[PDB]
This record gives sequence, structure tokens and C-alpha cells, in this order.
Amino acid sequence: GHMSLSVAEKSYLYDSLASTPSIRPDGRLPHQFRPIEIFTDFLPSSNGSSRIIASDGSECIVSIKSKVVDHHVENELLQVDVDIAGQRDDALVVETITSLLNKVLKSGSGVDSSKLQLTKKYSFKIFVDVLVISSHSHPISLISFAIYSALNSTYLPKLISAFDDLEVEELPTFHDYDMVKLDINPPLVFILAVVGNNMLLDPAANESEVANNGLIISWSNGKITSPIRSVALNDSNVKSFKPHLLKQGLAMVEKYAPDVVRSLENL
Amino acid sequence: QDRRRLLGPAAAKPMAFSNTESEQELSLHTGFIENCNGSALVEARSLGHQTSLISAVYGPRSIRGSFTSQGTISIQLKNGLLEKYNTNELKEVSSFLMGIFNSVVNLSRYPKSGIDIFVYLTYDKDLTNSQISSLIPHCITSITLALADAGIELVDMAGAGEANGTVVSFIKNGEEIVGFWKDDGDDEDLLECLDRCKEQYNRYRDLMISCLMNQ
Amino acid sequence: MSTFIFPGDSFPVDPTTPVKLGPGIYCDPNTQEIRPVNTGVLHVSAKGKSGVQTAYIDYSSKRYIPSVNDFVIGVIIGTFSDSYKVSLQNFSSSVSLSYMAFPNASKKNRPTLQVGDLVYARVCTAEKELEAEIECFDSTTGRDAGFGILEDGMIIDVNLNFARQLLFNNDFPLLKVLAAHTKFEVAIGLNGKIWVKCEELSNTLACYRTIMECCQKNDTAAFKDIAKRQFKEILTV
Amino acid sequence: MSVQAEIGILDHVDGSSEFVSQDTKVICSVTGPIEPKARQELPTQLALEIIVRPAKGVATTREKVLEDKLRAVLTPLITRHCYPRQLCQITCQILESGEDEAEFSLRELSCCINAAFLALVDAGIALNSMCASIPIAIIKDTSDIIVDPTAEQLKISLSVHTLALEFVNGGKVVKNVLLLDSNGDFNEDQLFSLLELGEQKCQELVTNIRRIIQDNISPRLVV
Amino acid sequence: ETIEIHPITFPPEVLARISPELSLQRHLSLGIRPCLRKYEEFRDVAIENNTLSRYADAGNIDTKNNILGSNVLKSGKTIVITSITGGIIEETEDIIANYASVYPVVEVERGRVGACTDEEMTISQKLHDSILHSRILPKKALKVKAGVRSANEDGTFSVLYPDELKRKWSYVLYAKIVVLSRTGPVFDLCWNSLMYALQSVKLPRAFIDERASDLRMTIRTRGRSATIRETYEIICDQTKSVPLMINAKNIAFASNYGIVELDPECQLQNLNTVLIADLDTEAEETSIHSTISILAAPSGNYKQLTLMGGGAKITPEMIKRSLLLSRVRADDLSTRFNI
Amino acid sequence: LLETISVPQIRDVMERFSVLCNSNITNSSILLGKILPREEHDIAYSKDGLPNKVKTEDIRIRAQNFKSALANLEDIIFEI
Amino acid sequence: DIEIHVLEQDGGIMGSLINGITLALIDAGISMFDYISGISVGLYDTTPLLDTNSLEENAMSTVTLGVVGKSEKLSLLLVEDKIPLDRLENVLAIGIAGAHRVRDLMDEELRKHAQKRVSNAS
Amino acid sequence: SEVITITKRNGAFQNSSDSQIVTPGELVTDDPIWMRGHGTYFLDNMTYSSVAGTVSRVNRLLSVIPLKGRYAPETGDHVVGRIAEVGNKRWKVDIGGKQHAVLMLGSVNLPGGILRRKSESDELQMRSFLKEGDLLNAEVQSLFQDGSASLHTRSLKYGKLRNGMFCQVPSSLIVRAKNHTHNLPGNITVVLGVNGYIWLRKTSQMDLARDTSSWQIYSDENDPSISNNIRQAICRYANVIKALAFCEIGITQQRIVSAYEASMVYSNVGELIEKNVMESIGSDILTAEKMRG
Amino acid sequence: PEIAYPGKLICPQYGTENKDGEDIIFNYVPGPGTKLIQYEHNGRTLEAITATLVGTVRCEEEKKTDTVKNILVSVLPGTNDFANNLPKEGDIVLTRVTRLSLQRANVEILAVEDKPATFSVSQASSDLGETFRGIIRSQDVRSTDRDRVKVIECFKPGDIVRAQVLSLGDGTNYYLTTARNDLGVVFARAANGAGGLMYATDWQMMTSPVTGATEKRKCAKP
Repeated sequence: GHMSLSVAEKSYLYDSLASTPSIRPDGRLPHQFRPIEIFTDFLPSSNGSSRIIASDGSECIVSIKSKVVDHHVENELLQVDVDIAGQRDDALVVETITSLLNKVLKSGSGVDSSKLQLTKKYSFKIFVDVLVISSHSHPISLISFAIYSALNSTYLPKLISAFDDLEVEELPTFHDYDMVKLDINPPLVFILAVVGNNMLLDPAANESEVANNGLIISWSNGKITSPIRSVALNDSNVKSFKPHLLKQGLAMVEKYAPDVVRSLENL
Repeated sequence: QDRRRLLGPAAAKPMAFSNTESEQELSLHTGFIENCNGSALVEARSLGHQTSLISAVYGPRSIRGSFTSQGTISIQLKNGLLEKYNTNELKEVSSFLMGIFNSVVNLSRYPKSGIDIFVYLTYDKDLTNSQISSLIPHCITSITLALADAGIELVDMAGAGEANGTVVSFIKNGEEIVGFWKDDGDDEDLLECLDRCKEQYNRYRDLMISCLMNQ
Repeated sequence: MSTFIFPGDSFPVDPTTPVKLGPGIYCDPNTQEIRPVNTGVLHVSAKGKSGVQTAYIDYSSKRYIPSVNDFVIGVIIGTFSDSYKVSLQNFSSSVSLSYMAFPNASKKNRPTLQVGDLVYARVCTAEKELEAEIECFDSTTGRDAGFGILEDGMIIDVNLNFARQLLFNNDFPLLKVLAAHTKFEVAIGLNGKIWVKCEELSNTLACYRTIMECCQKNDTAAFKDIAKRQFKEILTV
Repeated sequence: MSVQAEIGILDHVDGSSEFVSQDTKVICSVTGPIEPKARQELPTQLALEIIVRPAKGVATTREKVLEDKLRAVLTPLITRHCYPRQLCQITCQILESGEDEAEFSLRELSCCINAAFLALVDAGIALNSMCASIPIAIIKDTSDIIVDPTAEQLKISLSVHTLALEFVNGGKVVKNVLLLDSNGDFNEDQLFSLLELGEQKCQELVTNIRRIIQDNISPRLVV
Repeated sequence: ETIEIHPITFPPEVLARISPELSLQRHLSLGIRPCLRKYEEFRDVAIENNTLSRYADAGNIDTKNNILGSNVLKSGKTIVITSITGGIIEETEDIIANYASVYPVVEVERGRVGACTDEEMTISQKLHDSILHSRILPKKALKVKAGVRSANEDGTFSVLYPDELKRKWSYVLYAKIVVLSRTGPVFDLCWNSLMYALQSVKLPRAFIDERASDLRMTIRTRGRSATIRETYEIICDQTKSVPLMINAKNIAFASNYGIVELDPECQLQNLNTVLIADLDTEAEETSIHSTISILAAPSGNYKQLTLMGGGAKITPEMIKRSLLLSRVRADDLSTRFNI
Repeated sequence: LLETISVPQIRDVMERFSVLCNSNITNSSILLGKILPREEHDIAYSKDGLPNKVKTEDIRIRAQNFKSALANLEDIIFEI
Repeated sequence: DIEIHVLEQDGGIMGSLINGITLALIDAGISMFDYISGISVGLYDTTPLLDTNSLEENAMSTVTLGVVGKSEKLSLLLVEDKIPLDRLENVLAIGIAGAHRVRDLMDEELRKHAQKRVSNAS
Repeated sequence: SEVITITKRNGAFQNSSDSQIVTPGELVTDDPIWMRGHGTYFLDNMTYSSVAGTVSRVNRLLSVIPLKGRYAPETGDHVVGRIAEVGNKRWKVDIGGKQHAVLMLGSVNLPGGILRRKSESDELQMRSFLKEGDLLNAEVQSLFQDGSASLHTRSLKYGKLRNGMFCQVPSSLIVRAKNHTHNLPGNITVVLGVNGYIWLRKTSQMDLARDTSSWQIYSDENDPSISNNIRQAICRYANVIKALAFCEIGITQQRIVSAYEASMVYSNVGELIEKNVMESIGSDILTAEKMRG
Repeated sequence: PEIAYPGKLICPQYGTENKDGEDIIFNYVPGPGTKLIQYEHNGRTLEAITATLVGTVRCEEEKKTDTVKNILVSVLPGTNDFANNLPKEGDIVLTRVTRLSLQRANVEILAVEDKPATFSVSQASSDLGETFRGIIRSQDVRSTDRDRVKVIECFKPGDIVRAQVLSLGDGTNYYLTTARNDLGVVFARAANGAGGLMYATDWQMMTSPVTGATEKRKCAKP
């Protein structure tokens, strides 16, 4: 983990969280998120952009750029690039989140890649660049919210030429000013904390340090979807968990996610 | 090209070729690498896909970086001879494996020490004339064998199973879960996967104990 | 003209004669044989010297290796509890200078020296597998110490041979040629360092330029005449 | 065997040299004994940092082999136990190959050995003995053993050899064979005929080296 | 002052860790070595060729495999796994200019993570050079006899290959050598494994499309025009393959030797140069500074030799005895596995 | 001190353990199984140049002897 | 430790980097002798263009100047493309004048932020 | 019921009595008689500021007080710190300054207190007494040349912290006082370190005896019997401190209790992290202060 | 307890039996190779001794002179390894001196001792700094006159020093001591390995048969 706590502080926090009426250090309920701020459309150079600020100062910036590619040779039509400030590009946390996010936003898994198709030969490759300025816990859910916001305010160039390469084979030409809004359904990634027999949504830094385990659950089209990953939020207090906890977590996300999406899909 | 390796001429281009439930059986061996503290050989053959991977445990050895009441564990997967995987994907499995064995390895017995576990994906043949999900249970089997062969204390024999892109590792006779992995697959198929994987977990655990004892 | 020797050559002196081994000569711990390991001129002291002959090899070198009873010029570079960290020569292993050893020493009493100061110091102890120790005042000194800070002036790099000749050889004209032009003080270190100070900077600079030129040519004759051109050029302005 | 060498050409190094055989020119520098990095430290002996730079391009795995073979020669030459927990940097900058570097590295290796030895002598580092290295080659049509072959001779060679011997007693007694690097097709009879003729030309080289060393160093010393 | 003192003795495993040199001398006084072998006893060798190659089953050739040849070798406690892959590049007496080589990448696992060690980097070069020096692979043996794929009647594709007779291609051989369970000098094991692997290498047939639509690509300058030459996409045959043409007369096999002086103060109750064969264990790798490495051909030709005398003097007798054993070892390795 | 926990309460522990314990109650090599875990063998070439497999037994015998030789051997040393 | 993230680029990025560090360092309460203002000046033919963008930099040589405080002393003089020796002095003169304006804007915004904080805190 | 609060914004990266002020390089005075202090530098008669802040004149001593900067240790400060590392015969503890403070083995009260003879063994075994991550009370005993602090815990008042939770605010919001340990309603006790490090714990017997066992002064063990209300009280008190800090208003023992009782309006505690409640709470604290005048 | 593997249940925390009309209480204590793990079954929780190693299960019990019977349950290796026997406070180790400076003597742990002898050897490499390093302070060299101790006359580079662990220290260095009769330099050669074998004639003196030279060291009592 990140935060450093003494054995006494950890014991107090654990007992408080492992209690049957689970007591959070900030007084939250096991499903309440902390307030966040989101800015969008501030990078005119890009097709889409977002900036999310957490309550603990955690900040993430997402940029969306497009490129015309031949979908017959370019298998992956959506590439996620993660850059955590203070970490090497080949760091364990960076590559893991990068690999994870790319699976969350695959072309034929949790994204309508039909909206990226231009012609019978060419399609729009989407580059999702993530920049984590600051973070005090696992930023996977933080990045997810930013990518969501960014992809819902993205505008792509509009095609002019015909859409049948096979015969006439016209060179892809686009309109000089008009841009079509990218209609797509970005998935969300929720992260949970397992302290004893309790499950917490949006784990704080101190909470994650004493947690026994954790869950990474994706969400798309109003239902639970892969990737689903159990994750050790820390490495000193990791323990095995009963299967009912896993089923509890999936159930917990399944009922509180639409509330999050509703507050996130605001016009 | 590279000043540390001999990669040959740059104008050269790699050779590209053209065109003109099922039961699973595995083989187990431990302690054949004198270079390290513990090692294991896990080979599995089924349908149109066979896998031969090697695990190697180095530790407990000295840690420069920090003081520690308990031990520290690192897991690295390496690509083998022919089959190749994305570095990201190998890192992701490594992280998933770290979480599992941080629940099994008795870290309290190794203060200021490091246990570095290497898993070599030596030979992974795809004979179908995310594939990484089917290799995960075999990795856990190899690491468990290697750790036990090394003499590293384990709470319980950690094993796993795979069913329709879903991987779940069990301990304590399958009562509890030390790791859950799911890619692709279908909807509302959790209960079926848990049962199928627990069957593989039980079979792998029996063969592992049989290997650690008789051999 | 001298009798040059090379490593792996037979040692002239016979084992029947007691010989004290100096620089260049090596006694093999395994085969007990005495053999030369450096390249240069072999010097053997005459017999009758208390029944002990001293044999060594004068070889060219510029990398100093600490030996006991050597006067050296160090630069303070560090603070450690119980002593100064001092460097004899760039990239070389540091030497230690205890707070205890100073001209009016007291355990309570402490040195006023500040990192970056030049010290005229004697190396009392030089263990091969241990950090060098430098002391300003020596028991051998017996209540007389020239050791301590050097103020201002200019320091000069010089090969060990040139420095050794400047310190032990009285026939070396360098000091004399510099005395017939101006009067200044000089500290000489066996670690190949020479400290020069005058009343005016132009004279110290002139001395600096002469010592380097004379060190470069190594022609004993040249310096008195070589010095003359150096003094003249400064007044050129 | 008309080699030419100069000693003490570099200012900011404890010792240096420039050895030239034919078209092969190598300049070498030696600093030591000095403070070593923690990973270099040897509790009882001297640590050697050996670097070889090519005439063209950057250092590759090729030069890594030149560093390794040069290490096998210099290591037993130096009285390392005189400098415990200490470092000696040895750098060789090959200025001119004198051979097709895409095919051979024979002359460059021999010239590096001779230059490194000379640089160690200049630096005043404890040496157990002396050393000389020569390149040798064999031609299939000729059947000859040519000592110090040219680049053109190497192109038509069947085998290439690097021989470096350890000399004592005024360069008359071969203490040992520090390095023999034989590559190509050759038989046992050719090997010993090579070693017999090779030892002769090596002994001649030491004598020439001893001359060069005394000619350069003696003016520095006093009588 | 005449006195008697008694030594304290440490278990052989302990002694080997405490003082490798002493552990060596103790064993040598009883005619054995720290690896429990005698002075001139070699490690046995067990191999398996072409087990990882696509063509390993002639009846069922793998489709998703690019390994042309392979060799799994274990000698004593050290394991070596070699696999040969290939590439193709367009091209535009007994002299060295007429011979090619393989490009090996040897990786040694020792429980560390980071850049390539000096061991791994040097092992690759010596393998590459000795293949070129011993003249195993002539450039002519890598020339691609490219065929042509046309569209025959009834809508089918057929490939016509020439034989015994414009663009020209050449094969390029690569090698990955993984060394497991290292216990000493491992070059000799890498070479012998590479030799066994090269004798199993099958070169895939290569062809081009009869009339690929892709022609020249026009690139314009500042007024003048130019045309980049049409690049033909060379394709390898899925099944058909030809064996690698190796000069079997030149294939040498590796062995190493060491020379030690018996220390009188290390004998156990119950001058001389010692020849030791096939160095293993830390004790031998660390304390023996006079060593000999030989690549000897069964014809008795020697591809390369290395004499490193840093310890005991290498006498002509030691050299001759080493050359003899290298031949005997080579004769064994070459004929054993009928490759 | 220990009066607090009952023999009867502990007895129940033995029961539940027996319940828990009671409830709980070939190898072939496809590819690399044959060569990787190969037992260490040694060879000794004779005067004729023929390879001779050192006895698996031979290695053990030398080891026993070597162990004997050092232990008996170690004890006596006189310095003058 | 000074970490910088360039989110968008459009000419004169070096000058903007200088101004960003100077402001951030002051915010950290880290002592410094004076402001360092950065500016870029292009030279299209004879004409000198203050504060050039990406299009102008691609079409002419530019000079990047770091000016200490209100002084004429340069901390950074950066010329990467060809400039006639006769035009260089005049280009420097334009840049220094422009950098002084950047200093004033930085100083203005800083006193504004300061004043509000003082008002609210006290 | 609301799952989360998200605040959105488009087209923009971010939202957007007289006291003397000065910026670096600005001329403060030209009187050479002045003694230049921190935040300044001089050349002959001219004195220029070395930081952005307000000009301060105490007697003849001209200095510029910075607006921003880390906690600066003064001798005698009551600070709360975390052990960063343990070496030799000293403890290095994170206070929140430019450098770690030192805590020599000599200063701390060893187990058995005065009666136990000084022990060679303890220096080796100190980690057991204290280790990396532990929190503690400490007083800035002395200062080093650079400004670093030497700490001591030679008192019953000082020592290892337990039975509570940690939180921190900017050091500027906590000033020096007669005492920094305070008892509050709800049976909890606050430890307001001058460095900004705050410790909220269950009120112990010592905390009561302050305004009215020596072997276990370094035990990590939290009190076995800590009620939920004490725990739910801690959560409530902690949030309000963060709320005061969010307003950039310095904490007071009075302000804390006042906010704690005023926050009782809101049923659920987890409702003290929201900005609106903090903004309204901050204004409530301030208006009362204005009324007090 | 025929076989032991990691995760296999051994015994409950407590046991009892009936002998001679009296109930004997067996208090099982988790020893080396075991650990008390709380499991769930039938709804009721249960703590049982679980083997954490692979090998033969062994038990020990003891009362010493300085109804409930205390039994120690442990698991030993079945079939060398420096893993399960990592150096802890109080353990005696064999280490080699790597460096000397006036302040302290530095050695790297090579092997560990056991009670009635036998030894445990670290398989790590001394070439890659893979071995656990330690420090012998000047005041921990000997028992008498710990104030005036010259390091150069106690140890030498390359010496094999038998020492006892004082504390784990930091991650970098262990803290050892040689302030006993059976502690100190055990194996050494003259001139830092450049000479012949030296044996411990005197507790403070080392003598070599061929060298004819004596070098002082803080040797273990012969």
C-alpha cells in the first residue's frame, strides 16, 4: 500500500471496520462513495478529455485521440495507455492496470465497436491516454470514471467519401468542420474492500491498508461483466475469503452501480 | 540493432507460414534445479493444447531496501521458446499470483527476507490447427510445488481450476477462495464454474501431495 | 645511467644477506621468494648500515599509496564522529583525521577547521586493508608540529617522484631558483601535492607556472633559465 | 615485428600508452589503485575494471569478448593482493582496426594486451612479471605459419591465433602461457609448430618492449 | 617452543561454502573431486532432438509453431534448452567470407531480474564466432530456392519449385538457449546443445505469388519523380521443407579441462600437475585458474582452443593429454545419439 | 490458571476434529518429462577411449570413504 | 523535486516551462533571488515576432530567452535554428522587453492571490 | 438515498485592516541599520525579500513572513511524529518538516523507568520498544545547526500513541499554546501537534488526571474495551477537524467541541465529509467569533 | 501423523484422556512447521494445528528445574536448507569478514549452527550480494576491556568468524557478537589467504606451520 500506519492504528481501524455494524473512519456507509469533481472538454487538441479530482487529492487526466486504421490488419481498435506519475512505465502496478483496462474496453467485449467503423475497410482507432497525477490507493476505479466521462464527450471527424473500398476504392476524406459525437457505452470499474465479513465500496487509503482482500468488478450495459479480479489492497494482511463474500460483492455492485451511473450520466 | 545481443541483419524478415467436458492429465516433478532453493516441472496435455512450464523459487534471501517483520514475495512470469504473451498480460497474472500466495505463505517466519518466485512458460503449444486463463491453474500448481520443495511454510496446499474463462483458486478443502479470475465467459454462470474448478482443484491437490510425498 | 629492473627478473642480492625490503620489492607469502614487481632503478644501500641493507626500486608513479611517517597535503572533505574525512588524492580512498590529534589538543577541545581546508598532516598509520589515518601532531614529532591549516595560497599537482625529490633532495635547484626571484613559503606532500603562497598573487601564480613547467620537462638544468622567462612574462601585462 | 609504442601520453590518467602494430593502433589508459564501487569491491584483492572501445560504432558484445580475454591476461599479471578493497580502471580505445573487423579481431586483441601491459607499467602498478602478445595466422594454399599477419593475409587464412606469454628472468624464461586463442581448422602438429615459432617472436617482442619501457621511463627517474 | 594443536573440522557441505579452495584440495588428496568424480571422469550426456520443432511429427506437423529445430540437453545437473527459429532476407574457396552463422541469444536463470549479464552476452559471441570459424554453415547452404505459387484450373493454388539451376533470398537462423540449474562453466554445454540442434534444422520451402497485384510505389520529389521498387512478399510453405546442409566434417564437440597443484598441507591420511576434466561445482570454477577449452572434431580437427594459464603452468604434457581426452570425448558425443 | 477450561469442553473438541478430519478424507511424460528430471550419471573413459558408466553405487562408496577420511584424519597436528 | 506535465503544446513551450516553475516554486514558499520569465521570439525575414506559436516556429527560426527579474541579464539563451548575426541583438531586445511583461503578469496574479488570502486569513 | 456526489464542469481545466505584501526580488527598504532576517537578502543598503509574504518589523529586525511553507520546528514544541527509521542508538521520526527529527535512545523512558539499571542490551533491542510506523508524542528538546529538531519523550505525558486514529491538517492551522492535549465530550481526547499531526484517542486515566503501567507505555495493543459510541464519536470529531481545515481556519479546542455539537443536526456521520456541510459549518464558527469580537 | 504437507490438519489446540481414574489435559503448542488456523465447519468455528511444511510430524514436551501436560507439535523436513532455519536472535552463525574500517567489522552470513555438531548452509551467492550481511561492533568483539579494542588485531578480511546473533537489526545488516570463548576467528590463512593455513594455538594468537609467521586474532578457545 501507500499510507504508513502503526500496528495500533491498524488494529483500531480493523476492529472498527470488521464490526457487525461496520464503522468507517469517516462515518460513511458500506455503499457510499466520497465526493468527486469532474471536468470535461478542456483539451481542444484532442477528440475528448476528462479530469477527475478525489477528496484526498487524487487526480487523474484522460485524453481521447482518434486515428483512421485498416480494421483488417488492426485487431485492437481501442488502446489504453496508463501513466502513473512517480512510477516507471514498466512498473508492476502500471502494466497491470494497463492490461486490465484494455480488457475492460475491448473492441468486442464491453464496447460497441460498430460506432467506430467508417467504411468496409477503414475504422477509427481510439487512443485512451491516462495520466495519474496523484493517487493514494488503487486508482483503477478513479481512472474508470474519468475514461467514462471522456468517452461520453468525445467528438470524431465525419466521413465524406463513399463507404465501399472493395469496388470503387475511394481515399478516406472527411468534412472540414462538422464532427459527429461518439455514441458509445463505456464500462465502469468498481473496487471493493474486504474487511472481515464486511464489503466496502470506494475503499479509502487507511481502509485498504487493513483490508483482508479486495475485488475489482467491471460494469457494462446494466449488468456485471468481466474483467472481475480479486486483488490484495495491501500485502501484510491478505487472507482467503468465503465464497459468499464474493457473491455479496457482485450483488452489492449490481444494485449501487446504476446510482453511480445516473450521477455520472448527467446532462 | 542491439549492442547487447546478436539479432542478426535488420533487413531480415521473420518466416511467415501459409496455407496450401474433456478430461485433463498432468505430470509433476520437483527439485531438479540445483541453482535455486525450490523448483517444479508441470506438464499438462488435453484436447488441442499442451503446456510445459517450469517454476523456480529463490529465497529466503537478503533484502537491501527495507526492514521487515515478515517476508516479501515477488513473482515473475517469463515467455518461453515459441508461444508469446503480452508483457502486460504476464504482469497481470503475476499480480494475481502474488495476491494468492500472500494468503498462503507463512510470511511471519521470514523477517527481512525475500522470496523470489520465477515461472518459466517454457513450452506452450496451441494445436487448434485470452489464452492465458488456461495456464493460470498450472502456474499455481507449479509455485505451490516449488515453495513446498524449497521448504517455505504454507498454510495450505493452494490449487485452482479453470472453466469457461473463469479461474478460481481454493484452499482448506475448497471451503474458501484465495483468488478469483474471470475473462469473457457467459452470464450467471458463477455457480457452475465454482463446482467445475473445485473438481480440478481437488484433483490437482491430490496429485501435488502425491508428488511431494512419494517422489 | 642506472641499472634498470623489470618485474619477473632475478633479484641480485643473495638470501644469505639480511635485507630490508622497500618499495617495488615483494616477498611472496606462498613461495617465500623475494622478487621485484615494479619497473625502474634498483637501489641497494651499502653494507655496514647496522648489519641491515635496504633494497628498493625507484619507479615512476603518480597515484599515492599511504605509508607511515609521510608528510602529506590533504583537503578536508567530510565530517564523521570522532574525526575528519580527508582526501589525499582525487578518486583515492579517503583518510581519517581524528579530532583528538591537534597542536594544542584536548578531548574537550575541538578543531576549528571547516570542510575545504588544506591540512599539512603526517600519516602515522597506514594499514593496507583499512582506512588511512592522518594526524596533525605526532609522537615522533615529540612536541614539535608543523601540522595544520594552510591559508589561501595555491596548490599544485605533481608526480610522486618530483615531490619526493623536492622534499628529500637538497641538490634540487627548484627551491633555490624560486628564492633568487621572490620569497614565499611552501608545503610539500609525498602524495604529490605542493602548496605555494606569496604576499602577492602574481608571484604565487608565477611560482605555480614554474613548478608545472619544471615538473613537465624534468631537466634539472632548465629551471633557473626556464624560471627567468616565467618571471618576465607576468610583468608583461 | 616492427612495432612502435609511446608511454605516458595522457595527462588525467595514472598511466597510459599507445601501441601500434602495422595498421592496428590502440591507445590505453590505467587509473589505480583507487576507491572502488561497492559492487566492485573485493575484500582481499584488487578489482579490475576493463573496458574496450571499438574503432567504429559503439561497444557491442564483440568488445565484451575482447574485455573478457584481456581480463584473462591482465589478472594473473598484476600482484592483486597488494591492493585489497581497491580498484584499477583499464580502458582500451582501439583507434584503427588494421583488419576487417567484420571477420577478425585478432590484431586488435594482441595490440590491446601489449598496450594494457605498457599502461600498467607506466602507472606503476605491482606486476608479477612481464608479458607480450602476437597475432598468428595460417594459410591453406601456403601451409605457412605467418607471425604478425597483414589484413590481406587474414582474408586468405584457414586459422587465426592470439598468443600471449608470461616472461620472467630478463625476458628469457616463459613462466606460463597467459592466453592462446586458436580459431579455425588446425591439427596437433600445426599447434606445436605454432607454439614453437610463436614463443620465439614473443621473446623478441618482450626484448623490444623492455627497450621501449627503459627509453621512456629512465629520463623521469634520477641517477 | 614445541606445541601440539588440534584442528576443528567442518562438514563437507560446510567446508565447500567456507573455503572452496580447501574443499578442492581435500578431495584431490583422496583421488576425487568436490563433485564426487575422479580426475578424468566426465559428466554423462542425455539429449532429445527435434522434440520442440514443428516438424517433430512428420505425420502431424504443427501449424502454430515456428521452431525449425530443437535440442534438450542435460549433463550432470545442468539443463540446456535450445530452439532454432528462422528468417528471410533479400540479397543484393575455404575463406571465411563464404560462411554464415546463427545468431544465438543465451539466457541463464539464477533468480535475478534485470539487464543481460556479462556471462550471457559473452556466451552468445563465442557460439556465433566458433560457428563461423569452424566453417559449419556455408552461405550457399542458406540460399532460398524460391518457388512460384499460381492459380491453376478449377480454382486451386499450386506451387512450382526449381531445382539444380532476378531477386535472391537467403535464410537467417536464430537461436534461443535457456540454461537451467547452472553449476559451473556452461559454455561447453551450450555449444554441444547447439550442435545437436543444428543437425535437426529443417528449412521451410519459400515461394512468392505468381503475379501479386502490389507493384511499384511512386514517390514524388521537388519536381522530379521516382518509383520505389516492388517488394515481393516471400511466403514459407506450411508443410514442405528441406534439411540444413551442414558440413558434418566440421562439427566439433566441446570439453574443458583444468590444472591444479596438489598442496602438501591439505592431504588426508588413510610436485605434480593435475588434469581435471569437465569442470563443475563452485569449488572448481572458483579455485582453478589454469584451464583448457577445446572444440574437437571427430575427424580430429580442432575448431578452436583456449589456453588460460593463470594458475599452474600449462606444460606440453598437460596440453597433449587434454587434446587426447577432447578427441575421446568428441568421438563419444558424435556417435552416441545417432543424430 | 488452567482450571478454567473443562476436560468435557475439550472432549467436544476431539469430536468436532474427528468430524472435520473424517470429512476431509500414475505419472507419464508428455514432452519434457523424460529428460529434465534425469538422474545424475558419470562416465570414465578408459585407455581404449570407450565410455564407461560410473556405477550409481560407486558415487555413494567414495562419499562414505571421503567422510571417514576427514574425520579420522582431522585430529592430530604438531607445531614446532 | 519538480514534476512537470505538459498537457497541450503550441509553440514557445520552453518559455512556458520557465514561467510554470517560477510560479510553483514561489507557491511552495521556497526562497529565491528573483523571478525568471521565459519568452520566445521568431524572426520571419527581417521582422521579429513576439510569443510565437507552432505554425510560426515551423516557418522561421526562433530564440528562447529567460530573463532574470526586470534586469537585462539572461539566465537562458537558446537558439536552435539559423539566425543572421546582425539580427540577433535586436531579437534579444524584443524578447527581454516581452519577458518583462510576462514578469509583470506573473507578479500581478501573484499579489492578487496573496491579497485575497491575506484578507480572508486576517 | 444518494449513491455518490459528482460535480461536473465543461470546457475548463479548473474552476475560476491593511497588511503589507511583497514578492521575491521586491525592494523592502534601503536602511542599512536593519538586521536582515529570514525571507530576505541584501546588497549594501538595499534589502530585498527572499519569499512571497508580509513584511514584518519587530524592533530593529526586518523580516518577511512567508505565506506558505512546511512546519518549522521551534525548541519546546509539542509534536506528533511517526518513526521513519531506526539506526544505531537513535530513532528518526517523521514530523512533517524539511528533515526527519532525531530521537536518541537516551531521552526516552525505558521500561521499569528509573529503577532499571542502564543497559547495553537495549540499544540493540530498541526496535522492540519502538519501530517503523509507530506514532508518538514528543517535545522538541533542541535544534541542530541547519534547523533540524532533536526530540525527547522523557515524560509520562509523552510516548507511544494508541487507542485511536490519526489525521493531519496544515501546520499553519495549529499554533503554539500552553497545552496541546485536550479533553472533549464523548470521552475522547485530542492531541494537537504543532506540526499539524493530530491524534484522536479514547480518554485515558492520565487524560483525566491532567485536570484532576510503566512497562506498557510502548504497547501497540488498543484498549480491548472500546465502545462504538467512542468509535463513532472519533469519526465525528475527525470529520469536523477536516472541515475546519478545509476552510483554512486554525483549529481550536473550543471550535472543535462547538462544531461537534453543531454537527449533531446530521443523523449519519458519513455526512461530515461533504463540502456544503463544511462550508456552512465554517461560516457558523466564524460568525460566532465575530459576535464575540 | 504418518505424513505432513502444507495445509494438512494435525490436531486440535487441546486434548484429553483418562488414566488411573484421573483426566490428563494435553496442551498442544504450535511449534516450528505448524500454525494455529481457525476453520469453519457445521456453523461452529474451530482452531486446529496445521502443518506448514512438508515432512514428518514430530512432538516434544518438557519440564525443567531452574494436571496439564504441555505438548509441542512441530513438523520436520522429510527426505541442507537455510530457509526454515533463518538466523534469529540468539542463533550462532558462521560468517566471513568482507571489510574492515576502524568503527566495525563486517561479515556475511554463510551458515548457521544447531544444538547437539551440525550446520545449515546458505545456498545464496556471495558474488551477487545475495547473502545476508552482518556487523560485529568493536564493543561486541570480546568480553573484557571492550573500550580499547583494535579491530585490525581481532579480525582480518577473509577470516571465517563464528558469531552469535544479537538482533535482526535493519534489512541491510544483522548485529552479531563474539564475546564468548567459543566465538571468534575459526578458519583463516596467513596474509589474507595469500599464505598457508593457520590454526588457533592461543586464544589471541594464530600460528602457521610453513609460513613461520604469527598473526594475532580474536580466535575461539581451542
